[PDB]
Amino acid sequence: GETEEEKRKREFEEGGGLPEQPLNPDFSKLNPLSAEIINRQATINIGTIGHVAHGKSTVVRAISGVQTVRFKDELERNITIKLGYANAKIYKCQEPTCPEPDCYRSFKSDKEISPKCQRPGCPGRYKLVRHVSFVDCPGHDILMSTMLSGAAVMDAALLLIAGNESCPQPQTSEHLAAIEIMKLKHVIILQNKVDLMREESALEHQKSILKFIRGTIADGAPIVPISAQLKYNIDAVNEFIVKTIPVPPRDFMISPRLIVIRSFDVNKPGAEIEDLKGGVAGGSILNGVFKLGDEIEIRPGIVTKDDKGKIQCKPIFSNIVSLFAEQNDLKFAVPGGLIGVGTKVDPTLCRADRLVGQVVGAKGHLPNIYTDIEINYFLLRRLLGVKTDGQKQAKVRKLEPNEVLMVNIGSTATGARVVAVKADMARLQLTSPACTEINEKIALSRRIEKHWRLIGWATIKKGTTLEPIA
Amino acid sequence: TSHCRFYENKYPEIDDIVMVNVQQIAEMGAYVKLLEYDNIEGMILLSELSRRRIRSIQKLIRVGKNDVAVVLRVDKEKGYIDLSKRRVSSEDIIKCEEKYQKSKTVHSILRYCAEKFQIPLEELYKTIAWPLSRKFGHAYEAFKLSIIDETVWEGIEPPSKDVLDELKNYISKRLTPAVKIRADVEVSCFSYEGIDAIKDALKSAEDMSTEQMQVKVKLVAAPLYVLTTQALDKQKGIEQLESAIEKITEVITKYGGVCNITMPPKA
RNA sequence: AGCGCCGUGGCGCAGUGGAAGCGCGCAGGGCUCAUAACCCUGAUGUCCUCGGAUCGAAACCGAGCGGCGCUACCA
Ligand SMILES: Nc1nc2c(ncn2[C@@H]2O[C@H](COP(=O)(O)OP(=O)(O)CP(=O)(O)O)[C@@H](O)[C@H]2O)c(=O)[nH]1
Repeated sequence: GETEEEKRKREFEEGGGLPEQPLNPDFSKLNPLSAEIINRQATINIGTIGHVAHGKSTVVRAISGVQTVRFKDELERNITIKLGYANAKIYKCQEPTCPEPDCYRSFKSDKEISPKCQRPGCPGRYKLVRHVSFVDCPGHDILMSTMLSGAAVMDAALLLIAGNESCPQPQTSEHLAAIEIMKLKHVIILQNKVDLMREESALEHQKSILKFIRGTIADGAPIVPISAQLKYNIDAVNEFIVKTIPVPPRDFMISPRLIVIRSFDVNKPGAEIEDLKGGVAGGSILNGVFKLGDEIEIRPGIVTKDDKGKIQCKPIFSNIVSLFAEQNDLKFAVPGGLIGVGTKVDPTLCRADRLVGQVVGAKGHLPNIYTDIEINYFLLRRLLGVKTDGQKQAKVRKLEPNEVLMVNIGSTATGARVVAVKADMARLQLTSPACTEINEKIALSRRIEKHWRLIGWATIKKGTTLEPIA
Repeated sequence: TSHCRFYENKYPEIDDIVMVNVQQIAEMGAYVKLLEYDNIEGMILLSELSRRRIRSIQKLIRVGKNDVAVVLRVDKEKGYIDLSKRRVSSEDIIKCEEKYQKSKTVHSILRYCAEKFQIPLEELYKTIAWPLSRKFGHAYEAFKLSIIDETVWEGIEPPSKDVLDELKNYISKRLTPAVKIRADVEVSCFSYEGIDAIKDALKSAEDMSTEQMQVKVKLVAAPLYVLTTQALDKQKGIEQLESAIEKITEVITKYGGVCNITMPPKA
C-alpha cells in the first residue's frame, strides 16, 4: 500500500539509478556506446521541423515527456524565438518474446538505467540503446536565423507534414533544403494530422509527399504516421531514429571548439546574492572533449566602437565552474551534445538573446574574428518557403554589391555588405564580428518581400582578420 | 475630556482656515462648533455655505461630518464666530487636511495621556504641548525628534516624571514610522570574472551596514540591481546608498566592465 | 520567482489612527394631472486569513490568501 513516490523510488533503486561519471576515465578507450558515456550525456542530436501552427512541442513531448516552455506570454502559442529543448532516452527490451515494434520506448531525463517493462505480460527490463537530445526549431518566415542555427546544432531531422492542409507545404521544403545545405541526409518524415483523415486520404497524402521528394537530394527518408494527441506510435519514431540515423564520426583527435547558441544566467531573484551562481551559456559540441575546471573564451567578446568606429572585440575569457549535460552537473563532455557551460561571467551576458550563434574555445587555441571575407556560394532555381498562388515560384535574383544580406555562418547571424560579386564568389564586410576556424558552412538570406528568405549555401575561403586585444 | 484648544489661545484669528464638525442646521444658517480650536460656536450662513446654487443642505453639509471652512469675523468678548465655506480655494483644503491631521494626532496622543493619568487635559497641555509648540512651531516635529533625538525633553517641566515616562512609552508605541528608499543600478559588465565581483560588492555593502538600519542589495534583473533601505532617520540612508554606489564603481572600474545608472537613490 | 498595488455594501475610488464612507446602483416616498429631471429615507458586509501594541484597529506593524504592472521562464 505504498504511495506512488515510494514505488517509483524503489524502481529507481532497482533500475540502477543515475550513476555518477568518474573523474578521470581512460579517454582513448571510450566510444559513445560506453556505459560511462551513454548514462548521462547526449550522443545524437535530433531536431523537429515543420510548418507554422503544426505542433513540434507536442510531438516532442509525446516522444520524450519533457515540455518546452515557449515563454514571454505572447509567444506561448504562435511561435517561439528561443530553443525548445527536451530529453529522451530510447529503450529496448532485453527479451526476444516482446514485440519488436512495441519494445521500443522513450523516457524522461530523470529515468533510471533499466526501467521495468510497461507492456502488460513480459517480465523483462528495458535497456538504453542510445542517448539523444531533441531541439525545437521555430517554423515561421520571420524567424529564419534560428532555424539555420538549429540546422547547425542538428545532426538529424524530423519533418512534420499535416494532412488536411495543403500537401505540398513550402516551409517544410525550405527546412528540408536548408538541412541538406548542412550536409544531413538522415531525415525522417512524419505525418502530423492522421486521426481526422479517412482511409483513402492518408494514402493520397502519402503519394503527394512521395511526389514532393523525387528530385531533391534526400533519398531514403522514411514516412511515419504519428498523432500528437493520442500519444501513440512514438515507439515507431524511436525505432526509425535508432535504425536509420548513425553516429557522425567524432572522436578525440579533433580540436576542442564549442558553438554557443542560447543564454541562461543563474540568478535567483529575491534570494541573497551571497548564494548565487555564475553566467551560463547554452552551446553544443561539434568537436573536442571538455572537462570541469577548464578555461574558455568567447572570442567575439565585447564588441566596442571607438571614436573612429572600428570594431574592438575583447575576448571574454573565463573559468568553467560547472558543466551540465541534460540531467546533472558532470565532469567530462563527449563530442556531439548540448551543454549549459556555466562560468564566473557577469549575469548581464547570459540573460537575453545575446550569445546567439557564436563560437567559444578552450585555452591553447586562437580562433580568428574577421571583417572582410571571401565566400564561394551557389544558389538554386526556385524559392522555398514562399506561397505563389499558382504562378511560377519565384527565382532567386543575383546578389548586388552594398546590399544588406544576412550571411548566417552555420549559426552566427551576421549582416554582411557585398563589396564585389563574380560568377560564383563574393566578398563581404561584416559589422558584427564573426569567427572562422576550419570550414563553418554558411547559409545566405536576402530581403525582397519584407522578410528573410534563404537563397543558397556558402563556404569561406579567405578573409581579413583582427587579432584579439589583451 | 477633550478641551484646552490646540493653539496658544482659545479664540480664532481674522483670515484663518479651519475645519468644522456640524452639529445642527437652522433656517438662517448653522451655528456649529470648531475643531481646529476647542469648542467655540459660530454661524455659517446658507448664502456662504455652498459653492453652486444651494439646492440641498442635507447632501452638502452632512451634519455630524467634517468640512473645511474659514473665519471672517470674531467676537472677542464672550465667544462667537462668523465663518465662511464657499471661499475655500482648491489649495486651501489640502493644507487644512494636513494641519487637522497633525493636530488630531497630537490631540489623540495627549488625550490618551490624560485618560491614563486621569488629569485634565488643560494642565497637561500647559505643561508639555505649549512649550514644544513655542520652540518648534508644532509638537509633532518634536515627537519625531524625541523618536530620533531625545534632547527635546530638556528644559520642559511635566506635572510629574511618570507623565514623561508614560508619554515616551506611548511615543515608542504609537508613532512607529522608516522610509523605503529604493534605487536601481544598471549592470553592464561583460568582463572575465563577474560573479565574485558582486559577491565582494555586497560583502562590502553588508560590512558598512549599521545596526539601526539594514543594507541589502536585492537582485531582480541581471542589469538592474535594486537597493532597498529602511531610512529610520530619513537622511543617512541616501549617504548609505551613495557609499554603496562608490563601492560598486570601485569594484567595476578595474575588472574590465562598466555599469550605468537608471534610478539614483530616491525615496 | 523579485517587488509595486488591490481586496466593497453590487461596480468605481478612498479614509486610516474613535467603528460604519461616498458616486453609481436597487427599493420605498416626495414635487408633477403624468413621466423623466430634482429632493428625501433605507437594507444589503467577515474594507483578503491569522496575531502584537493599546480603553481602541479596519487603520500601525507582523507572519500567509487570489488576481493584477514591470523584471523575467532566470541550468
Ligand atoms: N488535432 C491535432 N492537434 C495538434 C497536433 N499537433 C499539434 N497540435 C496542436 O497545435 C497546436 C500548436 O501548439 P504548439 O505545438 O504549442 O505550438 P508550436 O508548435 O510550438 C509553434 P512552431 O510550430 O512554430 O514551433 C497545439 O494546440 C497542438 O495541440 C495534431 O497532430 N493533431
